[PDB]
Amino acid sequence: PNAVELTVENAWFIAEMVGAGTFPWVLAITTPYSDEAQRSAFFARQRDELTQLGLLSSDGVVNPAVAEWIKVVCFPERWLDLRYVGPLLRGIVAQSAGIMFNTVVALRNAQLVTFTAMDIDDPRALVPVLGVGLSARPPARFEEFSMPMRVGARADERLRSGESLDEVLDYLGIPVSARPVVQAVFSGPRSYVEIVAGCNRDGEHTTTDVGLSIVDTTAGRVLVSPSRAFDGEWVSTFSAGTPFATAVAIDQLIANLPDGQWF
Ligand SMILES: [Pt+2]
Ligand SMILES: [Pt+2]
Ligand SMILES: [Pt+2]
Ligand SMILES: [Pt+2]
Ligand SMILES: [Pt+2]
Ligand SMILES: [Pt+2]
Ligand SMILES: [Pt+2]
Repeated sequence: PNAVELTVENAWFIAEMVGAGTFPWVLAITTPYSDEAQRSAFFARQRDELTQLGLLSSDGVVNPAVAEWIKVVCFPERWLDLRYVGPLLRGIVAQSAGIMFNTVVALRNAQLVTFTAMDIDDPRALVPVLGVGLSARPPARFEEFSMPMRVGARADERLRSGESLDEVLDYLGIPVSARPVVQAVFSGPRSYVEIVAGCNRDGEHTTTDVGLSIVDTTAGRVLVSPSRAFDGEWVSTFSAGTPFATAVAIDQLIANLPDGQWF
């Protein structure tokens, strides 16, 4: 009742019916067909499918709850873009303070898309949400450390030259006690999410340059938190993916925005 699963084509149709051109880019939900010819068949098929789903009334009215959820996602005031990688999983956490539950989560997995209305009041409530595309690993245990992008680039060069990961972890000086975790961060199997925060305050559509990554490895969950140093270069802190640390990192990420104070 607070959630609906749809086809991506179903979703596109309702977006069109509510007046929204398109969905947030992160979802990659583009026009289903090609011609003026495909458009007409698509529309016939979708009117029919939404009706058989009770989401479109005989009188042509979009279910008011699903309509609102799709509008929140399409016309968001504040959002987190979620890009999941692992062996197309894309999400967005959207809030549209005006119209709306105060959050709508959209999760697109291949040809389907779920929309879930939630009440989120603190960043800790987001940990199970962001975790949907990960693999439910417990937190990794290791001493937090940082790596610069230039240092990472030199490591990559060495690795490309055929140096062992072991030799490259020595070059970086990773303590032996931390290597099970660090060698897992840089090996499969793994799953991760790249998160960017956005807002539409001025009607101007700012996103964080920073993007936070959460990575589930064989040695547990790790949080990677980049920051841009004064000379521009990215520097990342790698830390244990506890729910607490994750919550703080999500707060921190959002803090970069003008909006500033989502909670
Ligand atoms: Pt037909
Ligand atoms: Pt079709
Ligand atoms: Pt409502
Ligand atoms: Pt892979
Ligand atoms: Pt990096
Ligand atoms: Pt070289
Ligand atoms: Pt760089």
